[PDB]
Amino acid sequence: RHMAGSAEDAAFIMKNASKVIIVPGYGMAVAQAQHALREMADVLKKEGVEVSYAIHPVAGRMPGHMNVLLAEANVPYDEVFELEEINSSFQTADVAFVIGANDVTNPAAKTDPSSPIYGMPILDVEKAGTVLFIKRSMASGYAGVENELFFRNNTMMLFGDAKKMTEQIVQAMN
Amino acid sequence: MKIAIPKERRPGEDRVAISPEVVKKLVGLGFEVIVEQGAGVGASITDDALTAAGATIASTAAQALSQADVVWKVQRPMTAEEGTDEVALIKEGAVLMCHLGALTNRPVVEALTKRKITAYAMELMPRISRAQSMDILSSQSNLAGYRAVIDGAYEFARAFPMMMTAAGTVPPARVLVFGVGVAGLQAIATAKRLGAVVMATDVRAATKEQVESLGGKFITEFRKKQAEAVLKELVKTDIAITTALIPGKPAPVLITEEMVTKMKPGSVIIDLAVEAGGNCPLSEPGKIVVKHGVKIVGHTNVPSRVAADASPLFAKNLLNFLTPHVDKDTKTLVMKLEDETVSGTCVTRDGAIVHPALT
Amino acid sequence: MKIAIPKERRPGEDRVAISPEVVKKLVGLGFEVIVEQGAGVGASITDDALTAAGATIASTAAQALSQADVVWKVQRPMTAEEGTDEVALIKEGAVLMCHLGALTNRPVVEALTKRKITAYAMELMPRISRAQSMDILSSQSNLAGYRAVIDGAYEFARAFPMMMTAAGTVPPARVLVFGVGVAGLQAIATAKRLGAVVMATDVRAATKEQVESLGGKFITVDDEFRKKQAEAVLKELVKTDIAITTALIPGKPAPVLITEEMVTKMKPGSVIIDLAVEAGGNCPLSEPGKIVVKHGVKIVGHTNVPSRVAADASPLFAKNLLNFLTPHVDKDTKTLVMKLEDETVSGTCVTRDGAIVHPALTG
Ligand SMILES: NC(=O)C1=CN([C@@H]2O[C@H](COP(=O)(O)OP(=O)(O)OC[C@H]3O[C@@H](n4cnc5c(N)ncnc54)[C@H](OP(=O)(O)O)[C@@H]3O)[C@@H](O)[C@H]2O)C=CC1
Ligand SMILES: NC(=O)c1ccc[n+]([C@@H]2O[C@H](COP(=O)([O-])OP(=O)(O)OC[C@H]3O[C@@H](n4cnc5c(N)ncnc54)[C@H](O)[C@@H]3O)[C@@H](O)[C@H]2O)c1
Ligand SMILES: NC(=O)c1ccc[n+]([C@@H]2O[C@H](COP(=O)([O-])OP(=O)(O)OC[C@H]3O[C@@H](n4cnc5c(N)ncnc54)[C@H](O)[C@@H]3O)[C@@H](O)[C@H]2O)c1
Ligand SMILES: OC[C@H]1O[C@@](CO)(O[C@H]2O[C@H](CO)[C@@H](O)[C@H](O)[C@H]2O)[C@@H](O)[C@@H]1O
Ligand SMILES: OC[C@H]1O[C@@](CO)(O[C@H]2O[C@H](CO)[C@@H](O)[C@H](O)[C@H]2O)[C@@H](O)[C@@H]1O
Ligand code: NA
Repeated sequence: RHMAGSAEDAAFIMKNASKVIIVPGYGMAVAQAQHALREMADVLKKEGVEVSYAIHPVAGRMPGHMNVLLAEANVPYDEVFELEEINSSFQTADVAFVIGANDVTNPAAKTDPSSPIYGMPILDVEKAGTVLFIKRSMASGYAGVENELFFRNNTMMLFGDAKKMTEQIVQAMN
Repeated sequence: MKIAIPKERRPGEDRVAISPEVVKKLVGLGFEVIVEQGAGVGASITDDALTAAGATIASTAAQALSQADVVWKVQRPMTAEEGTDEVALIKEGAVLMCHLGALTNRPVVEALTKRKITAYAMELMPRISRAQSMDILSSQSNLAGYRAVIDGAYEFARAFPMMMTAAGTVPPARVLVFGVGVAGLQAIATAKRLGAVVMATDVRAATKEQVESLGGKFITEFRKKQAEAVLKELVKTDIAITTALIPGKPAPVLITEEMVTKMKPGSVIIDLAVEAGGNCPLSEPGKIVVKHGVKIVGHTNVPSRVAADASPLFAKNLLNFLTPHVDKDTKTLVMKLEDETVSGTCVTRDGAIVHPALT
Repeated sequence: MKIAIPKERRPGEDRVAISPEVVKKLVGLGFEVIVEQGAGVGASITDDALTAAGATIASTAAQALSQADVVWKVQRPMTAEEGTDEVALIKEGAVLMCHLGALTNRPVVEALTKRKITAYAMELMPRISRAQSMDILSSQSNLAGYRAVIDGAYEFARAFPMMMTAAGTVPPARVLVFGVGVAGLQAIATAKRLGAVVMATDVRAATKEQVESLGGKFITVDDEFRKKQAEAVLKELVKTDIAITTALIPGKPAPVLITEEMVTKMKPGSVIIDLAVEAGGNCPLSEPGKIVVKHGVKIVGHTNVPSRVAADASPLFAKNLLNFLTPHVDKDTKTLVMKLEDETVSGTCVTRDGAIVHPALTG
């Protein structure tokens, strides 16, 4: 059905990429991976890799939820961008590291008017060379709607805990 | 096609219903922006700022309005029974967008209806998803949450963070947030990012996970012990921020006098629900009350205390709820009557009261 | 050994010069502590907080000073001129430890001398690596750099952090802190905690590597040169939302960092916080003890900033005095004797047993 990978596979994919766009969601918050995340972001940046974080207006469970934690993790406000400045990029980025996020990436909300998120803007992640999702199960988010992206020829899943996984990827890269 | 934003006359209001960005977005959609001089000075937005975006400037709530096709305001207009008549300033049959406290203010709803106007009660936005873009309740109650801490911190002697100093160690401040909502969460967050040992409590234990996700720490006949486990925490708390608000009803009591007496002196309580009763019977709307060694801060119109940031938001909340309807090219409005939002918003249109709840 | 701490009487002083933790230590050193009713009731230190530590409570200052050999206070005593003569309460020939503000208050130095009162001016602790646990200046101008930011945000009409929301993205404040001293350093800390974007500047460049280490950025050159620098500072003050000034100079007037010229060039709603206000302030419009609005900017210049953090500062003022008097206490004969060879008792003492032993303006 869906492609699944391991922390060893993400390491390779990202240690060799050019541009990468980290998409943080409620998941990372729930896991408190702001640090594993930024930690990693550095390793990438040390390999000459381009990194930037994409923040969906409602990613998280409160306005600016991804922000506090990303700041708390000491993340450069010039590497953090908002939906209307970032989307225009994905289609020029080798990877779309989506950690702990779902609804904010669902393309359904641009399509079938029946879906509970229809009308809401989203981050065109499915435009990046290869897309990665770092959640635990195959469950959905708040909208509880299945994400059509999990089953694409450029989508690999990286099952695990937002933090425990990023830690194993940083680990693998080193 | 004129869209006009007056100036806030309700006492204490410092927010405006517009921004320079919003102007261009409206201007682009074939609109004529009109705002009465210095209608946003309280929100750090100057006439110059507007006029550069494309807005023209009026001299009176009146001379701003006259033939205003659609009007933008933050707080419901004033009936004459209040000493000023703004409703009667709105060209009969225009479109009013603002927060009308609709369900509570019948008197004002009819004043609009009599001038045959379509009023869109923004505080009734549908709890959907596409709508989150146009929610005024959460964009304002968000900053409120931030402010609660900033204001609670101000009224507190001791510093928040834990500091390392040759004179020893300065321990952190212990914050406790009641009700984990948009407001509450922001409280928790900023409180913690400041260095406090934040800890929340809510009746919906579905929040324990949201709280925890903010570095917070949730607290846990049922209330015989729950309402008690709280005591053990409140007794060692420096800031007590309460934000529980259940609409059309007096806010529920979270902190009773009996409790403020059992608290540590010097402590402070922010009662954001001060207006709807206050989660603490001692909180008086408007100023700070001191009792049992505790300061019980109960300000009013807290978003106005962030009036500068809260405004450009409250504007978008509108600009959003609006543009879908500014018909493609015909250059008019077109309120899709079936459109979930509109049929949840509008309380009275060209004639009489349309909302269900009013009938 | 009768030690006594009295309640501060100068207007706008909430700090006390004692903590319960300390009374507990002082009795340890073999002292008898005495505080006057709710002396730190403004520092959230309750009397029965102290009776528990061991200190005795006195109904009046006059009584809680009568038989005291050493006397601990926060601010310089009141002369008979000023109003109520406190000096006359200290036992002739006795020890006074407190922030004398000696270098600019002879009237108090003279009126003390005449009582054979030996007074140590704590604000004169020498800047030595080993004296740090006894420097009141730092253990106060620190809480001050904190409060600066707090009162700075409280008078600010926006929110500090960056928040990407459904209603648009709320941007961060942009602080600018002139003076990277003890307070300036904390100003930066507290500022970034709130998610703001910090900018700082200082003459002593040893500062830079410190600013960057907390997260901020140092206003630098692109490569007489004196103004090529001062110019850039403006390039940033136009963007600034809050300006925290803490630049001081030991001795007299506070330097000027923000000329009313520049205030006029700031964004409407900006807020300036002058900590040097009681020395003219690094900004002329900083009228002391009041916010002042001009050119659409708030010039916030509160007085005695440390008191604004009473509860926290006091415990630290009382731990400083302790770290200074503890050495000079023989352990077993439970008696005290201020050293002399101790650089500490040297550059701090302004008058002893009748004469002005200090080389300030009497050496
Ligand atoms: N932020 C705001 O202002 C608010 C937004 N909302 C709504 O909430 C939604 C936001 O979406 P988005 O932020 O993408 O969140 P989602 O609701 O899409 O959830 C994201 C994912 O996190 C995963 N997750 C949870 N914990 C962990 C963990 N420890 N490790 C790894 N993965 C984890 C989940 O799956 P799994 O179990 O598979 O791991 C889940 O699918 C939208 O529908 C939005 O409108 C609601 C209120 C407020
Ligand atoms: N679309 C849905 O599935 C759906 C439906 C209904 C409600 N909601 C939720 O409604 C929430 C409400 O907003 P808010 O918190 O900004 O506004 P509010 O005025 O409802 O906030 C009051 C809050 O404090 C808490 N609280 C503490 N004591 C309480 C009491 N006695 N009664 C009621 N609440 C009490 C609540 O959790 C509540 O959110 C949002 O955060 C949203 O997620 C979602
Ligand atoms: N007792 C001790 O051992 C002790 C205690 C604390 C700090 N220190 C040291 O003292 C220094 C800091 O100062 P402080 O707080 O003690 O003294 P202070 O109050 O004099 O310091 C504030 C700062 O103002 C700056 N300044 C003055 N005029 C200026 C101008 N025109 N433009 C730009 N900057 C200007 C200085 O560079 C100075 O660091 C640091 O180098 C620190 O490490 C020593
Ligand atoms: O410390 C609170 C904060 O409020 C002010 C306002 O003038 O002080 C008031 O509240 C104090 C209690 O916290 C009182 O001790 C003080 O007398 C009263 O004026 C500020 O000075 C202070 O920062
Ligand atoms: O944003 C400023 C902040 O200061 C307070 C303090 O009470 O208000 C003062 O400053 C306002 C100007 O911004 C005045 O309009 C107001 O009357 C004055 O008290 C807070 O209310 C406000 O959040
Ligand atoms: Na801001």
